[PDB]
Amino acid sequence: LWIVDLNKSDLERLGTSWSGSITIGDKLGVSLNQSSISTLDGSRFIAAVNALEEKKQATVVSRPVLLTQENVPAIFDNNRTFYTKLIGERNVALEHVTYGTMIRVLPRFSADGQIEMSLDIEDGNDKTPQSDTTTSVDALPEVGRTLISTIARVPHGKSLLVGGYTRDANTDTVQSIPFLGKLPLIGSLFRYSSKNKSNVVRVF
Amino acid sequence: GIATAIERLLQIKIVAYPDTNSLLVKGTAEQVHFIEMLVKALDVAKRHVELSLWIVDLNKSDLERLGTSWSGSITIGDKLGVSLNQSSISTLDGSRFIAAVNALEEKKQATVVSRPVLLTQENVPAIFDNNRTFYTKLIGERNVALEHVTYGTM
Amino acid sequence: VPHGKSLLVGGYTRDANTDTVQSIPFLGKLPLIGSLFRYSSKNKSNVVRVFMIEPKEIVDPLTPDASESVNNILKQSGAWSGDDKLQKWVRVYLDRG
Amino acid sequence: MIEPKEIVDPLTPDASESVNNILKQSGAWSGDDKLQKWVRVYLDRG
Amino acid sequence: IKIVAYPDTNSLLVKGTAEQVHFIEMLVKALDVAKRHVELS
Amino acid sequence: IRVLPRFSADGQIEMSLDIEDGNDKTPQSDTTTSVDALPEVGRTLISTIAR
Amino acid sequence: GIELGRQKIGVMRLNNTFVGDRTYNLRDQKMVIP
Repeated sequence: LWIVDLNKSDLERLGTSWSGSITIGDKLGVSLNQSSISTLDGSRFIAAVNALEEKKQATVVSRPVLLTQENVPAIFDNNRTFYTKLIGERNVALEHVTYGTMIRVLPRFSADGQIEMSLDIEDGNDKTPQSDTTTSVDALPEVGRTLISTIARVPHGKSLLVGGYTRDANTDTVQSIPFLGKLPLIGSLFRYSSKNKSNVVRVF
Repeated sequence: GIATAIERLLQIKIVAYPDTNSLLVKGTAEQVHFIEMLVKALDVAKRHVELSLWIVDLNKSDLERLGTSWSGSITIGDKLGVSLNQSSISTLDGSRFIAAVNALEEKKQATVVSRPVLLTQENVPAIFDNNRTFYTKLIGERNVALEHVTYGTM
Repeated sequence: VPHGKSLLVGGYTRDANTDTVQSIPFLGKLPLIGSLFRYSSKNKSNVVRVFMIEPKEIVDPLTPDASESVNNILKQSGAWSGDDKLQKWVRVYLDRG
Repeated sequence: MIEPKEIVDPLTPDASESVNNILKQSGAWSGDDKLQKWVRVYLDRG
Repeated sequence: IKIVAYPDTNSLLVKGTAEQVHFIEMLVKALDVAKRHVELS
Repeated sequence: IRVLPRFSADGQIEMSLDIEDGNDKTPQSDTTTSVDALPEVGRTLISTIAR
Repeated sequence: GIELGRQKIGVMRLNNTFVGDRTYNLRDQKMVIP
């Protein structure tokens, strides 16, 4: 089984963002771009500045190999198991989450020497949230799984594409201050833009 | 499968034998021959079908905000006070007037194209499921359990 | 669906636009002053989502063979390590049998 | 409001043609990637 | 008459006398017709 | 949308129609009711038949 | 003809109505029309 996973991305962020507040003469105050005046009243104006270019590339190739015989169901399972306690007051127990690479297959030769296979394929992994949060501690190991269930006939020594998934995406934003953003060599301090392109290819 | 289908139809004794991908038919010579022909009629080759799903999602937006908003309050001479545009006087009595000012133009564009691909055969139900699962605890006092939410492309 | 053709199964579109105007009854009308009292907003959006199906009959084996294409990928991407003096003692059993 | 009609013809132009036009104009297209094309070719041309 | 479905080949298995089978055959032919598509907006 | 289409003698199309248009109505976001599981739901339901 | 001896089967397509029951909900309850 050949599993190929390619990733490509391109992130661009450049510009500023203005918001905040000010108390003036203890008689009135000003809020900029819906700042949270309840606390901003005693604060100041913030000029956020972003400036980052990011390129990223990744490739992964995985290859499970399994030997069996004609008409003999064979199982290959490379996995991990997460355990957790359910100690309640009456009922108590342990439970778990299992995920990984799994292949169930039933091979069979045909009249022409062709090989038909019943195929069940799982490609599971551990998706995670921001590691800086408490959700990285609490039993929340988000699991990602790709499941395929089909039947295919393949010529001896040849191969077929069972399935896959691709994704292409692109987005962009522009923000600015209605009049200041148009100033010759000044507006750059008020304008903001971003770009985010990505490409994903997965096949079995 | 075919073993079940034929069994139900006739009910001749027929027993499946997976090890050699074959059927065991017991009966008279004529009965066996009869079933033999039936099997030959059904035992035919299948073609393959490739399925492609195109999912296209386009987004466009345009936001413009410009101007001010006045509200708040003031204590005057410790004898009376003024509230502007229904301010929350219970606390605003000891505060001031606020001039909110908005000034933002925003343009946004996005596109996403997703393409699931699945290979199967004639009359064979095929499944493709790319998903994620969220787990949570339900540890009560009597009954305890884990539950989850699964979603994705199927 | 006809062989090699496609159909639109379904979809969803949405178009929307809204706007507001707020002002101070008399101050908002002042020549170069009312701008400090007036307020306006605009919000336009457009959304398009569709699902299309395309099917075809497969009769030939994948060409070129999967293992050939994979090798090209690994080498160009720099992940290939088939020449490793150690790992090759095992990898040979998979790559050539 | 409800509007219904009978469908007899296949989608014209074919979905894959229109998608390519979208990806290219939107800048998302990457069919010329020197790496990914080794796989994408199996989907785009078989 | 005994009739059993056989999904694998999208077909029916009809067991009976020659006349009974023929009878059912015709019934099937009468019902097995093509459908048009409807788009709803 | 749940629908069952059917052609008539004159080429007319009759449809059994079930339609739901639901959305999320909200209270003042400055209150605690914006946190507690109170997502007020608005729904428009239509169930009829038309040619 | 769809005939077998003294018996036969007639196929009758309805043109101005629907074969089957109509089901709908009234908030908390389900109604069925035969």
